[PDB]
Amino acid sequence: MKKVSVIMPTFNNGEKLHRTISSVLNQTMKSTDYELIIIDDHSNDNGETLNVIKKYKGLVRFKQLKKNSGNASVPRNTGLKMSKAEYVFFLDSDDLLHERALEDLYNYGKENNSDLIIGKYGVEGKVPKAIFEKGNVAKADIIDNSIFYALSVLKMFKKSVIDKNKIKFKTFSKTAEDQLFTIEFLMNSKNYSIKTDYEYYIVVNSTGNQYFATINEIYKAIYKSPIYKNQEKRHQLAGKYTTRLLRHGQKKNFANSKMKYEDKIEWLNNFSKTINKVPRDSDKYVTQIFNLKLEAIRQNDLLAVMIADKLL
Amino acid sequence: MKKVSVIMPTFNNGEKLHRTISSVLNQTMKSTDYELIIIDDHSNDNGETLNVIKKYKGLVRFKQLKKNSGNASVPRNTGLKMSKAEYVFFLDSDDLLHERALEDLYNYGKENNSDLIIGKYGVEGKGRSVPKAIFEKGNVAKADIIDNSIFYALSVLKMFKKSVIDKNKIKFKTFSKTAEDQLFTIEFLMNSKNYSIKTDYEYYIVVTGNQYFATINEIYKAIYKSPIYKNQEKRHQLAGKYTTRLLRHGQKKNFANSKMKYEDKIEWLNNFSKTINKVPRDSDKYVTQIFNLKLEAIRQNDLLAVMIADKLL
Amino acid sequence: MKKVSVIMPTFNNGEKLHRTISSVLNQTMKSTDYELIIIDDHSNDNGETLNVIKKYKGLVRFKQLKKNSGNASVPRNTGLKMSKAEYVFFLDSDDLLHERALEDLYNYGKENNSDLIIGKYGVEGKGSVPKAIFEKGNVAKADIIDNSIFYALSVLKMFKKSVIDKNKIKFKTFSKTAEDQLFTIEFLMNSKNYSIKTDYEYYIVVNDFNQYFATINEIYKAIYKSPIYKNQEKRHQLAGKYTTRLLRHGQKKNFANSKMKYEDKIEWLNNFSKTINKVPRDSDKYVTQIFNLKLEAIRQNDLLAVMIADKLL
Ligand SMILES: [Cl-]
Ligand SMILES: [Cl-]
Ligand SMILES: [Cl-]
Ligand SMILES: [Cl-]
Ligand SMILES: [Cl-]
Ligand SMILES: [Cl-]
Ligand SMILES: [Cl-]
Ligand SMILES: [Cl-]
Ligand SMILES: [Cl-]
Ligand SMILES: [Cl-]
Ligand SMILES: [Mg+2]
Ligand SMILES: [Mg+2]
Repeated sequence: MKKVSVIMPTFNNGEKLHRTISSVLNQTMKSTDYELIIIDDHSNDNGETLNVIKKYKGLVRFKQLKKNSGNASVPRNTGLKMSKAEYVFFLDSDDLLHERALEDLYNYGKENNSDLIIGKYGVEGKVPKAIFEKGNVAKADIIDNSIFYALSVLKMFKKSVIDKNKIKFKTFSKTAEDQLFTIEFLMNSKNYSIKTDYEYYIVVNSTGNQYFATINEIYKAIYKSPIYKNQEKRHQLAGKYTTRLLRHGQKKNFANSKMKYEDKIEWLNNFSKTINKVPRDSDKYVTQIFNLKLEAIRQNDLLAVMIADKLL
Repeated sequence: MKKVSVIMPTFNNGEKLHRTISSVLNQTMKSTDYELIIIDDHSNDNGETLNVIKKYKGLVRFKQLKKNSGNASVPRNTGLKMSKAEYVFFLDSDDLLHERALEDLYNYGKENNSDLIIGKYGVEGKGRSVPKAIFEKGNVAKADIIDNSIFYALSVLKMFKKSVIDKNKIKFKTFSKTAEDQLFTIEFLMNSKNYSIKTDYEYYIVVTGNQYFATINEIYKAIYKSPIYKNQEKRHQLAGKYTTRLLRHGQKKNFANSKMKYEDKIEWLNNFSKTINKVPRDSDKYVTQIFNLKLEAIRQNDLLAVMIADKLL
Repeated sequence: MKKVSVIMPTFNNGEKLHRTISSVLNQTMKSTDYELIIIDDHSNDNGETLNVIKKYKGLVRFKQLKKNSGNASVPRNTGLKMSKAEYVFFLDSDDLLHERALEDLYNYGKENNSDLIIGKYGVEGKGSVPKAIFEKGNVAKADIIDNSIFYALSVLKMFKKSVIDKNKIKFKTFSKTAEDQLFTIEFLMNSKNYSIKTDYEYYIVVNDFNQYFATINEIYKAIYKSPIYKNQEKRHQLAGKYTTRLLRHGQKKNFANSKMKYEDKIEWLNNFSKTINKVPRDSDKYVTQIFNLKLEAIRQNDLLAVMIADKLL
């Protein structure tokens, strides 16, 4: 059993993919203990991506899907089925791992019996920060360590948790599926760790029917948590997630935007129906400045949302 | 016939009463000219309150009700029936009278043929009078509800002419605990016209919404049926000035953005809205303009608009 | 065939009218090339306006309406029926022409094949005229949006008469205001060539001592049926730029927080709402962004939101 499967979907990456693959093959961890699983989502760049990948034959595992899925969910699920490692780590094909990433995160996880290890993110070009503000955290808390503000899957996940709970990337929506994966993982596991000694992971830079179906699933995951079983704790998590959704949600400022009227109505209708399945008991945990915006959304009142945004 | 009846309801006050009763017996007014009437609302403090009252036998009048009524209304109504004086003055069981209070207010009322005399007063602790506009112009022989800010001083710590109460059958209501005192003063004001304000001393020292809005509804009814203020536009002006006072000082005035449960907010606003919508809109132009949005939002029964109105205030 | 008919309605103008008539008779244009048509709206100032007009008999054409109509629309239409000239120019009886107005405007118009010629306005005494239309100097081929014509829609302009005749353009009596705006819009929507001349103050406005939305509706209808501006996106652009003009300078633009009676105010909003809701939402992208909330609030027919929108501007 390997310590870590790095799962990396590709699509039309081309020559830039050398630096990514190279960052993974040059880990401090012994290559006996990890594998890179590359799942190409049927690239169509006259062979250029597949040609880069072929230079690493024998050093990687590779699968190409027959038809392009059009998002990382199907390739990520494929990678999950192929991995038999203790932990998985999702890498986006533009990005880079620090040479110490797999070894440092695995070791910290092993030491602290971690279900999830989050490595500090860096950037190339012009990522969450609050989660990393306290340095290393051996046993982090969702609310105190701002985990709802860092829900990417660019993290080290314990595979047994995924297997036992049959956690998979959903395909019904094109967006927020990663967030849902991470939420379902958090709600079905206990021990999360945050590791900060280096920048371990370097990021290289709709009507809402699908998106709000996915948000609906996030709230469902919280309220059915077998880890957080207390109803008041579920209200608290749900309320803190609402706060995050209002601060950083997709199209958060739709109301006063240049969106067509009928689109704004359909968006808000979806947002309203979703939030009205969330108990009002969660509302007291939402930050006070958002009181009017949240109520506007509950009432499905576009003018009130517009006004709420003007006053924020 | 006595000049003044002081009417004081009691319930479970015990030894605290001593200070109050002493302050009433130590008046400059000749003791033959006034009476303290104590009405006990069936205290159940192991005889402590009634024991205190009985140590003043022969110096006060009293009666204990058979059942506890719940608020000051039925005891005060009972004091009203027992009084044959020319003026009544309501004093609560923890209040203090200045020694010159009855004489100074009575004499000023008598000089000015007053239906109502209002003395300057303050609150325990403060050592000074309340900062109300009503007392900021000094002695006023013939006051005006609007010019002398009387809607901001609707307590029943006033000296009221008894014939006004008897002829118009004015009684305290048991609709709600809150605002029963306001309603009585409003009914009295709408049935009289000679109001005096005396300010030489701190004359006394004081300590769903379905029922509350029922009381507010009776206030507007009192104004719009006034047999003194009969002109329709004057009624609109009085109603509008009362609306202003309600928005400035009413109960749970900032409920909309408060931590109250949503269901409670809706219930509260619905009662408020049903009540205000019985008030003619002709009154609204007399409300201070900063409240124009909040008032319309209440008439429209629109919680989001009240929330917004409050954020802009 | 005259070059120009000046059409001037009168009513109880009296002695003042000498100076206006004199300004028309004193033109650089040859006197035989133009005519002044005076239509008196049955003045009743004891023969005085008539007496002034009669002093110019033989130098003007004159018709007295047999009963007063109370507006400039019926006299102006009367004037149009009487004119057989190439161009007409409407003159208000308070106002004055520069001696070079008819010649300079007509010559510019001829040079540039103009349907409409607009000369710079001056103003006498406090009580202003549009400016933006005149801040690009002399414009041979002007554009409604780029030359701010929506901000200068009076009929104190030179209009080619064939355009009016073949399209049967007439002044309406829907409203007290904006009937001149509707006339100019209907003309603009039936013509392509407009000119602006700014070398002099050609026209001096002298400051001496009821279905508005029916009119606004007819303005949007004229845009959306224009045989000149046939492209649907262009119509949307014109409609949005007009909407912007309406929100910046319209009648009672701040009605929502005004002291208008509720019944009048709610009528105003509803008539505004139902008028704008006949205008495609495609036009709203051409409205200045600051008005986004106010415009949507009107479309939604929501008085509270319009009140709030005005408070935020
Ligand atoms: Cl949080
Ligand atoms: Cl976030
Ligand atoms: Cl993240
Ligand atoms: Cl638990
Ligand atoms: Cl989101
Ligand atoms: Cl007042
Ligand atoms: Cl008071
Ligand atoms: Cl109540
Ligand atoms: Cl244009
Ligand atoms: Cl103009
Ligand atoms: Mg609203
Ligand atoms: Mg001449």
